[PDB]
Amino acid sequence: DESAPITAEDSWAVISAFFREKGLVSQQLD
Amino acid sequence: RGNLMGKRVDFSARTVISGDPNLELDQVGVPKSIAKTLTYPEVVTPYNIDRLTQLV
Amino acid sequence: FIVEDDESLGHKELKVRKGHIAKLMATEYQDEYTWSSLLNEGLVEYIDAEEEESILIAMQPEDLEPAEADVDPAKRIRVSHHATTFTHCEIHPSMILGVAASIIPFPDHNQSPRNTYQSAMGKQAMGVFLTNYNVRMDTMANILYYPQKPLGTTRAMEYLKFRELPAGQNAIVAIACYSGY
Amino acid sequence: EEGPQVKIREASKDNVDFILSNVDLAMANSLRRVMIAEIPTLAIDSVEVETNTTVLADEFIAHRLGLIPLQSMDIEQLEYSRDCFCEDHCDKCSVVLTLQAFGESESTTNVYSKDLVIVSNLMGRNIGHPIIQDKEGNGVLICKLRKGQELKLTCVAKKGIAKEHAKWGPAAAIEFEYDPWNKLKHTDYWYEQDSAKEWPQSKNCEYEDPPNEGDPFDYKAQADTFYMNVESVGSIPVDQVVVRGIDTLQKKVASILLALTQM
Amino acid sequence: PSLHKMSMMAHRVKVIPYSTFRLNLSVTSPYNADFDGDEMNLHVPQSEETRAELSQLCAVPLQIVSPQSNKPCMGIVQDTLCGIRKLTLRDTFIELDQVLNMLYWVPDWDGVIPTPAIIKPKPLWSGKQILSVAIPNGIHLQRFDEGTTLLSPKDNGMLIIDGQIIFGVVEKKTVGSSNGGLIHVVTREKGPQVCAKLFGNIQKVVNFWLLHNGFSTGIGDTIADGPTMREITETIAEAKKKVLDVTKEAQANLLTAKHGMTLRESFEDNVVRFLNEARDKAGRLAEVNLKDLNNVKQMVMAGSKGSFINIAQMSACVGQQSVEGKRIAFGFVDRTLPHFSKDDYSPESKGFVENSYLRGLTPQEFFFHAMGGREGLIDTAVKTAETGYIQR
Amino acid sequence: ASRHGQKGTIGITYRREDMPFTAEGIVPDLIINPHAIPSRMTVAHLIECLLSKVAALSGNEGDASPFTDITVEGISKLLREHGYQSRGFEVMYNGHTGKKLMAQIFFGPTYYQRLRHMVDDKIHARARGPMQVLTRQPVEGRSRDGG
Amino acid sequence: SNTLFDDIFQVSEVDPGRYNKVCRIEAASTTQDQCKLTLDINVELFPVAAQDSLTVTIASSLTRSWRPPQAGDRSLADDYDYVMYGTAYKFEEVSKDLIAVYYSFGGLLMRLEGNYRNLNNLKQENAYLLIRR
Amino acid sequence: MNAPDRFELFLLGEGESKLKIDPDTKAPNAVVITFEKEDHTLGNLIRAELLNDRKVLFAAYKVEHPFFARFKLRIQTTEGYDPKDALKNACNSIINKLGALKTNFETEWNLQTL
Amino acid sequence: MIVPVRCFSCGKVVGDKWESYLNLLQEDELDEGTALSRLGLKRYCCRRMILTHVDLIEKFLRYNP
Amino acid sequence: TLSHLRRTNTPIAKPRQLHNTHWGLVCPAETPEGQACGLVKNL
Amino acid sequence: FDMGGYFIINGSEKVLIAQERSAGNIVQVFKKAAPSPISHVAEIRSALE
RNA sequence: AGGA
Ligand SMILES: [Mg+2]
Ligand SMILES: [Zn+2]
Ligand SMILES: [Zn+2]
Repeated sequence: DESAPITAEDSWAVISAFFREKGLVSQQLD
Repeated sequence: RGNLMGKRVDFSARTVISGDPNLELDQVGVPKSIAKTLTYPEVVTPYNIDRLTQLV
Repeated sequence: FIVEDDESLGHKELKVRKGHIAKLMATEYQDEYTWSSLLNEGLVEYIDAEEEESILIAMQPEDLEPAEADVDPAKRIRVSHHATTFTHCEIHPSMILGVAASIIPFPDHNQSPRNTYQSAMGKQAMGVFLTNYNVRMDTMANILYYPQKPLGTTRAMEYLKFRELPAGQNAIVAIACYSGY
Repeated sequence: EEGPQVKIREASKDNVDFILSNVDLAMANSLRRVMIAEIPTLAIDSVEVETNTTVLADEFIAHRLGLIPLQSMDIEQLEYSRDCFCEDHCDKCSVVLTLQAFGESESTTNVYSKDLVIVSNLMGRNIGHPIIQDKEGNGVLICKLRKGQELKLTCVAKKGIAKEHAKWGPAAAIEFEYDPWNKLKHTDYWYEQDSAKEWPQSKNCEYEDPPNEGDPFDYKAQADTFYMNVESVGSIPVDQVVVRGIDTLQKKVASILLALTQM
Repeated sequence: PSLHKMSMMAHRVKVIPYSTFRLNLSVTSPYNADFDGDEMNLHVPQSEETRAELSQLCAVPLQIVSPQSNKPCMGIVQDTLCGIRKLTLRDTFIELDQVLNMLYWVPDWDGVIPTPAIIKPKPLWSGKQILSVAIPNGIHLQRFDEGTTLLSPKDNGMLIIDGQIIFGVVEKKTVGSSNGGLIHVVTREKGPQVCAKLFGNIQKVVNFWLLHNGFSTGIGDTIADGPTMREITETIAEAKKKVLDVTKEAQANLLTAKHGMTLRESFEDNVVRFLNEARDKAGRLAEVNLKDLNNVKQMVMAGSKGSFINIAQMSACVGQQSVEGKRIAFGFVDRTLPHFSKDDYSPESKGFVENSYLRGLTPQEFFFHAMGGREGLIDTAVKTAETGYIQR
Repeated sequence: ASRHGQKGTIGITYRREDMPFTAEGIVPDLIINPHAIPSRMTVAHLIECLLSKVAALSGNEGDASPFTDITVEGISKLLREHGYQSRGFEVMYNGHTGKKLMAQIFFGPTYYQRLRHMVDDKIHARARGPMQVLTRQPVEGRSRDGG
Repeated sequence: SNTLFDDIFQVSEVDPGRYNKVCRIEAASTTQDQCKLTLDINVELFPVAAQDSLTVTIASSLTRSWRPPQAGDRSLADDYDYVMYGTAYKFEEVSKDLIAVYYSFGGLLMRLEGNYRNLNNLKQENAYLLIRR
Repeated sequence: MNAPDRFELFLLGEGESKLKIDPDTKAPNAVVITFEKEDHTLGNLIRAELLNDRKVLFAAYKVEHPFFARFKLRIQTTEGYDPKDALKNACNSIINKLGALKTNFETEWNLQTL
Repeated sequence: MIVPVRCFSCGKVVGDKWESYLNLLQEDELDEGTALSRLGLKRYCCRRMILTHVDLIEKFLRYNP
Repeated sequence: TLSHLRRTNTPIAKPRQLHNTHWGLVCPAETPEGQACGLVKNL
Repeated sequence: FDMGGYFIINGSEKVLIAQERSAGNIVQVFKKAAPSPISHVAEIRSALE
């Protein structure tokens, strides 16, 4: 079931990845 | 407006205010440091002469 | 998040599935599947305000996806997934907030401005601003002696490094009328 | 046996659980205060710093030093420096402690309350020994050093009371309860449906007879029987935290009796 | 700012430790000060003449009854107001031990231990009784609240005879900065110095009594009954249908506009009026369902802090949010947020916060409350400078 | 201040024996006024406390995150599992007398921040001093020993 | 310096309107049909239920400060089980030969409606209230 | 900076007595003792013990302001009985009570095994 | 930043208990709530002392002189 | 420091108000009180 | 922890504050107020990229 | 650049 729907807590694992890559001053730097 | 209707003045003090349920309505708690800075000019009179000599 | 009618098996469902989440968390334990990985796979998209005008967003995925075919009283009153038009879904609603508001515990339980006030005070709170404090010559610096991470936290704080570099202490507090001081 | 009676429920190195009966609340509370505030202890009070290459500031360390519990068994035979006759301090009024540490190791070097040394002459009295309750025998962790991180300092531990600084606090939390069933009507229980269900019962509910609904309100009733728990920090043994408390309050009242007499 | 002659009053020095100016709480209001970090200025006269001006014309007791509104500009506040209600109920009785302390606490006390209201079984004094020790002789007061008789069944109104409380619970109306007020009568009858003494005298007994009784407030005070929450939800639910019905009526061209108003202007007036009538009924349900033991209700009853709307918003329902009077508008083409369909005139789409602060706000409810909130902050910031120039 | 726009200065400082105590020997580090709460409708402050009190006892990070499924009724159940009364109230005793307070106090941990503004950096007094050159009037600001 | 009113009443109703420790009582004189009574009682100290026979006495005595004990030997003017001290505040002329007096015992109010005690009840701070059975 | 010294809480001042007895003017056989460098620990204790004396007609105490460790204790006694004596007696009975408390705790502890 | 000796609220020594706490979690694998309790930290004032500590000292040690 | 690196200035029809379009882009609560209220946005 | 995004200028840490502006090359129609000869205007704030 |  590697293609099952996502839960509420799951969105955090995506947000984790966003800051993991982009950081917090993403805007200033880029 | 700035130098005449208003003025920066001597014998003035300012700090943070806090309430006291043990003060009387008409009183004001003054910090020791603030009292030790601000001064009142008292004329040496026979009534105050001895008190004043001790304050001096 | 992108939502597609495109699902042979049933309804209109979010491109991202429980498999991508595990694929991302495999990389989270390694500290090969980035944010860019979701972006190029086309599961997530960048929507400016002008584009936003032509889309339709779900707040929660799970709660705002498969329709009805008792309810807890203590929870807040929520709406529904009436639409079958959803082009996108919200990653997390708490992301509408900026750095300062994101330290506010239960902000959904405060009067609007009380929150506007904390997003002004936290900027004047003392704590550890950087670990190199002892090595830098700054005109004025305040470091709290024994900082503590908050007992009540936001999931958002994780990315803000707040539990690593705090602004306060957990005080044992009584809300009482005592000497009237 | 005489006047107010004690009945110890549980004893240890650190704690005394007991029941105090045939006493006024005023007296149990007065003793409660005395134990916290007025029992003398020995604590580090002046810290001369020779060298500090640490990540911690001189005074940050100095502060932590005061909080380190010291043996204050024979504190009674040490003079309060203020009452002593020497220019500053001496053996009659103080314990001199030395702390010298250095990061010889590549790994982090730890500085403990065990690393303290008595340089003053003790006069064979039990005093100034850093209280170690620690399992591995190290006591309080004062500091951490990497390599050329040296710490050299001298301490002057002086006699004192919690009223002057909570570092001379010989007791931690003092537990105190009376009337677990609200028979005295000394509290008005906040509730939503039932104060009986909403408010948990205490341990002491067992040690007292429940009110039995079909009975009138005992207005006659006064408050005696007090379930207390004195927790020692180690400076003085738990028994003495209680005994000395009783003694201090006695000596305190005595002073008033004498003051009237001098007048 | 100094928008009053009372923003600058003359005080007696008390030299004290610690770096703050300390002020009596009842003098807080005229200055408009609070202790969230306010700072105040002090000026010292240099002439015997100058002092005479301060002491004889602008000293605090003289400033009690202001000509601004012909009523006293100082009264009993916070702890002292909150406690004064608690102390003066029929239920409130005090044992000898504390009565003797409360008596000693009054600095001008005659040395006469008054006779207990109850002599046997057990001598017990009432709050009313021992508060009256602060009330000076010759002070006559009478107030009839709604439902007050000479037998005051609800312990309503006020009846002070010869500076002794006969009946009624003392609160904002009595001991506050009110027109007929215990303070207004005292100043006018006894003097400014006699009244300024009364200020302290009340807050010495009241504060002491409250110190020992205690008072708190917590989440427990925000929660309303399980069935009253069912009743609140169904009040909103039926009001939501009352809206849907007017919505479908206007969509079917059956709606008939009020003279001098758009068909839409007429529709919204109804919707807004339904949702507001609703926010109140839901609130008025809780304010009734909260017992006399509710610390919030207690603060409201004394008049120390809080009002109906605060209970309503925290316990029951926040309500409809507004910007420029109208509901949240279509900032996006035909919708308020991209989480909504177009042409949505529903309560939920146009800013109605159904939830209580206790229950928590939804992401939409939060943002709409935020828009509405920001409007207040803008005027608050604007008004501040606009208002200043008017004064000038 | 707390994290809820609930700011304030100190009034007094009391040692443990004056402070009101729980039967358990616990005493507050801070005492805030009931009066703050109703007008401000800062409900989250109360929840911060309830949740933090559970967290401290349980040893688990309290999730005070915005849009969640956490309820005051939920947090209450957990506190009741820990022995304290569900809504956070605790019977406190008066520190001076030892006698129980008729009121039960809302008592538990709350994250409080130390703010930039300290009295001793603010305090100022003048009684003659430096004068301007132009206007021959007192100088500006505490630093300069202004009037 | 003597008694001012004596009679026995029967409580029709007892009322605690949000009041945990006090109740307003409604009684009527078993002797005189004209005589009725309204009174607030500390029900925690001396509880009262309906249909109780209660001897209610007034008396102007048995001034200055108040003394607590020694009363062991002192002649306790109480042969009664609950006593109060308060003040007369209103003198209501309820038509005919009928009158009504209002007494406040530190907030605890009382209204006695009758006729005869014209040459008795006075506008005095001195007004004790004795109750037995 | 404006903070007093901590020892001022307990250490008697320069030419400052522990007790200062002043007679109460307002009432007969009444007196007011001002206890210097003392607080609630001793205040409420003496007040409570005087309440146990039958010949004591009035007994109360107050810490007029917290910045200062001092308290005024007002004692009124029956004619002939001196209030100073009343204080002396309740003072004594307190000590005598504590003596028993100490003895009874010492016996109870000496009975313990921990 | 370095374990507080003595709990602010009640004043029970908490200085010794740090390494011991950190160990009851790594080596003994236990949850925070049981670890504290093993170490005898009963009152929540004491519990919060260790449970909410942020030993910044370690980060500071990472710099050279 | 973090919030200062995410700050926005708006120099000079109704700018100060929180607009629908600010959803998800600008913070609905982080704004100064005073002359800058609603003109200084936070991302 | 130090995130960057700032500059060091003559010693001090300087932040470049984001400056809000209306977008260029954009067609906008606005109703011109009651006392005006012109009832409506079409504006384009054209500038080179 | 902040504070009421
Ligand atoms: Mg203010
Ligand atoms: Zn010496
Ligand atoms: Zn503790």
